[PDB]
Amino acid sequence: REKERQNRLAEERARREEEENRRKAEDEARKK
Repeated sequence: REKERQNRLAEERARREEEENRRKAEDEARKK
């Protein structure tokens, strides 16, 4: 159960991270 929880939280973190990455990408694109 602990590993399930930790992995779920970890994928949530990674998904938020890729959200911010594509976000900064589209920001730079607007700068272009």
